[PDB]
Amino acid sequence: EDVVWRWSCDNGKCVKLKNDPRSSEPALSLEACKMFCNEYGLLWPRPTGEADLGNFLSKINLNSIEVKILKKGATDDLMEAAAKRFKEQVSLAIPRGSTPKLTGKAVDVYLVNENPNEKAFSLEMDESYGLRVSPSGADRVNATITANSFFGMRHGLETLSQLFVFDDIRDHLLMVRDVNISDKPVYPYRGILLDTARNYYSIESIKRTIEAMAAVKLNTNHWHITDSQSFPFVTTKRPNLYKFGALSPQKVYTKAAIREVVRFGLERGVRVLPEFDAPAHVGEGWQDTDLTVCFKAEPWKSYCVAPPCGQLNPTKDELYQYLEDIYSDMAEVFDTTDIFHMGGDEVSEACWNSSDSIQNFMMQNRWDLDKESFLKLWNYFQQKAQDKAYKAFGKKLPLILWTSTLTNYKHIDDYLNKDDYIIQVWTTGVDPQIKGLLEKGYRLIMSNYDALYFDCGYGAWVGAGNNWCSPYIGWQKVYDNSPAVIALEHRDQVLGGEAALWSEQSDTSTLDGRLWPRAAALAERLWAEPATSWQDAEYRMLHIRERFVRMGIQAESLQPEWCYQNEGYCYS
Ligand SMILES: CC(=O)N[C@@H]1[C@@H](O)[C@H](O[C@@H]2O[C@H](CO)[C@@H](O[C@@H]3O[C@H](CO)[C@@H](O[C@@H]4O[C@H](CO)[C@@H](O)[C@H](O)[C@H]4[N+](C)(C)C)[C@H](O)[C@H]3NC(C)=O)[C@H](O)[C@H]2NC(C)=O)[C@@H](CO)O[C@H]1O
Repeated sequence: EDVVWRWSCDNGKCVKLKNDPRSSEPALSLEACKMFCNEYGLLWPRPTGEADLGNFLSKINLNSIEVKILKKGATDDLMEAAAKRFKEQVSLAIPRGSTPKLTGKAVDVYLVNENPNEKAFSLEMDESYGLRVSPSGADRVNATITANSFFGMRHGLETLSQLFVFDDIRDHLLMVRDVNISDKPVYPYRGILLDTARNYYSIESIKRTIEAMAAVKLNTNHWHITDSQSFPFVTTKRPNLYKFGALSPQKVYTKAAIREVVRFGLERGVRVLPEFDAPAHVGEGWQDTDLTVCFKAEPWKSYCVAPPCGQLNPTKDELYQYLEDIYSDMAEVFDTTDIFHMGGDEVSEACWNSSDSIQNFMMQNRWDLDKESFLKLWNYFQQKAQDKAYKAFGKKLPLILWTSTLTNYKHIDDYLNKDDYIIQVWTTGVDPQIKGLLEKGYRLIMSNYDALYFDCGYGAWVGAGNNWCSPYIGWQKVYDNSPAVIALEHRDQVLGGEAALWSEQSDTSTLDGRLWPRAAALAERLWAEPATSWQDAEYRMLHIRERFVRMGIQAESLQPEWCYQNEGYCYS
């Protein structure tokens, strides 16, 4: 049949009413009402600058959308790719199975890239843009996007595509008539950590993830590509690592596959940031190299915090030749990244202390078998690993490490320095380590586990009950979690945040639901740092969820669709 209802805006809420035949008032479709009833309409994330949507919509012909690139340059193929993708994205306003009438105005999109040669990812990159929409002559629409760089330009394309609504009452494709928007992200680093080691993720699912990221302007895919459970990274120089380390020969990331993902990311403003986690979290792949200790050590509880146990042996020099080669193979294929993540998850002192080679080596350096000495061994490892990373990437570049006993702000400056090392924070936001680190000059990526661990909440994967960081974290908690509140006056030292999906209990099948649409909550927090809380973003969050589903993403359902159709009636 055809849609029976209509919606009217009353005190910021779209309320459902019978579409009565005896009325001289034009009925509004659901999302047409939402576009002007909501403070920010259907936009996600909301702009940080001018956000003026005017009062009207204009009927648009889907086949009359043309894109013109005004300043040609070295980003030509990227801009042409993003332009070609524009039509497909506008089509996302239209629900599947619904066909818009081909009538209405023509749409001219004018892309102005002020520095058309700039293709590099950096923390200082300019992601700002400006968007104006306006009637041009009679039969057409002028959409002008102006940005300092390609990245701002394609963010602008994303926002513009969000200014289309499908009227399912009339079968009309509509677009906001008069728009003035200026926008720039609050934080340079907006990411998702994907663990592809604890379980395998098809590369299509990784690309699909990147798509969903670009839709909400997340700019960083942190690819945690190895751990103790597997080595899917294809290293041409050390091929036995992946041959013995992969879950199967099918479950692997080839050079061609990684290049595809990296390029796919670049086109969508997503930096693909590789991690090689060391000296802990190593395991499969290293068999018979004699370069590890404690692999599969039983009882595991006595050695590491989760099975299988395994750690690199810093005392073997051949190790750094392995490391150099791995980093080199990574540097070749992940060639858009300006940053390298070197892990540094808690090293087990028990693990290192159960080896003869290691104790002998520490005897000779006069170091003892106490704590500070194993901290010295770790530092020795990190200094050498770091040198090899610098060589592999052909330059010094920023390195990321997790908070750990090594990164304790009290002694951190013995080991690292704040110019070369960025610290990813997985503690709580109320943890004293954060203020210590900030006071000592260090930069942070907030992945605090009480608000940002997307794996929390499910059944236990060892024993019974629930998993370690339960309860499950709803989008509300991830929205209200503010790095500005956490870092206070030192907030410029916060580079941004990252949603972490650890994969002990997640893979190809579960990934859409794990990330979406909670990552969108993080996306807006990082993009706009709103002083407003989640309830103010609720309605738009429900819409963005629907947009994800339309994109083919299997996003988690937040609320009954009834709530979405009847704003204000679901509350607590
Ligand atoms: C086994 C047992 O009976 N333990 C009880 C507990 O009541 C309690 O100790 C708990 O033991 C668990 C297993 O040793 C600990 O779980 C582990 O926690 C770490 C984080 O500290 C997890 O690793 C991190 O998190 C992600 C996954 O979210 C993981 O993928 C990353 O590699 C890692 N890093 C982010 C740090 C890089 C780890 O996966 C998890 N392991 C599990 C669940 O097997 C748990 O932390 C610990 N709980 C507490 C509250 O300390 C202990 C309390 O006295 O008593 C033990 O008898």
